[PDB]
Amino acid sequence: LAQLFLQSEAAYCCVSELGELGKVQFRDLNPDVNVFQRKFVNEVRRCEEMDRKLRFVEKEIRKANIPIMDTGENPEVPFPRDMIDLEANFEKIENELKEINTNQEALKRNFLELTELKFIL
Amino acid sequence: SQTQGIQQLLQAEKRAAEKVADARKRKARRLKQAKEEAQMEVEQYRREREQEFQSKQ
Amino acid sequence: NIIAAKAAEVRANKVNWQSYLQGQMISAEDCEFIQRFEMKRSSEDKQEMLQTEGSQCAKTFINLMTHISKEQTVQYILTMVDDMLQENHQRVSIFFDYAKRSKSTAWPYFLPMLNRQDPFTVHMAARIIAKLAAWGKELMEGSDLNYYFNWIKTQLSSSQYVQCVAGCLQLMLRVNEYRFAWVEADGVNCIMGVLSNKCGFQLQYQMIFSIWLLAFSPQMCEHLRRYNIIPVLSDILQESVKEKVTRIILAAFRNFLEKSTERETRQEYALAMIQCKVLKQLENLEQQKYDDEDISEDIKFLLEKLGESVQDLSSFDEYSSELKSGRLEWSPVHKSEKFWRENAVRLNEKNYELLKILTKLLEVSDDPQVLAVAAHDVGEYVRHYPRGKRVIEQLGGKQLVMNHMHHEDQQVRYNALLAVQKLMVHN
Amino acid sequence: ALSDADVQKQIKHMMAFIEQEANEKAEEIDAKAEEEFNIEKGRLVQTQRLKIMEYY
Amino acid sequence: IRVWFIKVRKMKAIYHTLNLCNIDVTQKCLIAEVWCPVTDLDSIQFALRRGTEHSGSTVPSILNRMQTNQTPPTYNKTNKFTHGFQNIVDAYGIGTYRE
Repeated sequence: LAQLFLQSEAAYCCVSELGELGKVQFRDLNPDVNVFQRKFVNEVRRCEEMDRKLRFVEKEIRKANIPIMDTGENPEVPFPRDMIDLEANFEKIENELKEINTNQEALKRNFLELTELKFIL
Repeated sequence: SQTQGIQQLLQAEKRAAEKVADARKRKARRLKQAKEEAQMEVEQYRREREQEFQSKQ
Repeated sequence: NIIAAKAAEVRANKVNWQSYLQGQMISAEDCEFIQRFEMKRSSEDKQEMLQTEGSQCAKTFINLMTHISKEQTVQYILTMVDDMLQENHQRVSIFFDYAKRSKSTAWPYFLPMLNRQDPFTVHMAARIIAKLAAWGKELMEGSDLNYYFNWIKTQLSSSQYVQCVAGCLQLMLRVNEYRFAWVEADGVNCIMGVLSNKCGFQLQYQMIFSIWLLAFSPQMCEHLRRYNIIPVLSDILQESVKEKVTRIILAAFRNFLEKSTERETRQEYALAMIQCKVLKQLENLEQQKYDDEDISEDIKFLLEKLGESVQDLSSFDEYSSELKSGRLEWSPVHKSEKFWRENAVRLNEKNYELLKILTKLLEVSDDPQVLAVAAHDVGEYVRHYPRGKRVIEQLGGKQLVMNHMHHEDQQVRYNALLAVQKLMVHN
Repeated sequence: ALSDADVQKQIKHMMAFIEQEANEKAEEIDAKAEEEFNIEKGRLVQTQRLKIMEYY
Repeated sequence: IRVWFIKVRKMKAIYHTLNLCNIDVTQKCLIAEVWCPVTDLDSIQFALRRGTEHSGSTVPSILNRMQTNQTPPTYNKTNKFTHGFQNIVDAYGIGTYRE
């Protein structure tokens, strides 16, 4: 009914606002076009990477047996483009955690052989 | 409404095209224009130094 | 924007020049000549203004602002005639109405003008003074128009008028001579001061485009390179995604850094990379493809050029120089994996003096950051070369490093722990 | 109508864009070609400079 | 991480909705069909006004209302109280618009 016309960035902000509104719905006018040709697949695969790393850190938390709460901070909805850099920082944190885990198991192997040596003498 | 969606495109594309074409054409003429200007200036310099030549002769 | 709106409502309005044909108040002879050169739609009326020689075509309307006391009528007449002269697509293009014998007053005409900016007198003067961009002339009184506070006061401060005047100033800067003159001026300081301060987007685009115009000479670049505003501009780039300032900003980087007066001036590449992480921002721009082929090639040449630049910030000998200078700061050298794996045997420099500098820095370095860099470098030298590990063990650095595993700063705990984690291979 | 006026002010935004890339791209290409032709000016004057120096 | 997760998911959903669009050949501006009950279009326009308000480009935010040969949707929201009954009848099937 309504060919809602919006500038690009204003349309992104309006998408955020309208999803907060929770009353409207959309219709795809280019069904025979995928994200590949829409040039939007790149940020989509970025989001996929962030989701994968979120699941990653979540599962090493689960093996760490930390009782997550996740009770507050619902309506924040941030939208700065530097979120890619923020999740780059998150990637750095989980990266150093990964190397820490691998180093730690290597250290355990070393200490086990070393404990044997201590027992020999 | 729907009419504007093609008219504004026509405006934009035609004007970008003519700007690019004007740039290229002015370059093409300007090269020969500059060769002519350089020849002119150099001939004045030659005439000046020829006046000097006859003076010192 | 109100300038053009006021011009439009003027165009709607009417002034009966025939009733003012008795122009004792208004320049009677030019009022008679209004019959000619009024319909500019046809070029034959351009030939008509050519016939009237300029001296009989609005040269009596020169200094009409003082000749008319009523403000509204002179607003109207000034705006019509100046709109005609402002259009100037192919109407004149030869500064025809300049009165060669009265040429001494052609530029000093703006002295009696540049007053009553509310009736847009200066806002018509802004494009009248375009006898420089596309006309082969030079203003003598560059001080009374540019240094003068016709727009300097409004540069730091209505706002739409400042934007339109900034566009006229872009037109002024088209000439390289007066652009150079303003490079010597401190108005550039005002421009970058307002650039630093948050203001309207349109004005930000105009000022950064003026800065882009600055980058078209190598000697102007030489003078202006000593003002470190490139990191600020990358900051503005990454805090605002609008695709137009980004384009001209990247073009400004292009010309500014590619003028390349010398190697020391290409150190600006290094300064820009180190003082702002433009690499990842440019990579993000690369990821999202544009149809703008121009900015595509722009990102291409910038990425490759900064690539070989960082290759030149990736070398053993510069590291030796920096370490011998008692100076260490996180740089591409400190993350230069080729210097780390390929040139680790070079870290065995004569009498292990490099390792000795590091080893003595393990106790005399009281700066946590330099000490962190040293700890990381030692960590690399141990993860690559195990007999170099045993060399360090002989040097006794492990006792000092143990202390860093428990040296206050939490960045010191981390780097000491990581270096020793490397240290525990074969152990 | 209100919708008609919104259409007209969007059309004003469209025309503002048109004039935006107009002036901006115009001066972009103009300056680039001007200084490129100044380099060409220098080149032609260089060959002329060689001619004058050999002659004199 | 507990809130980083929801933030990233929100961004993913946003770009999913942007998938549902029309890259306008006319302009860098987008266009898209939006279906919603007509009774409360004014609050929708107020949401549009807020969205354009956050951006400084003073976006008009046209709404091109117009009839079309499509199938209207019907979901008439009743309340919490009768959610089970409407759930039952909807489970059996869905009827035409304004029925």
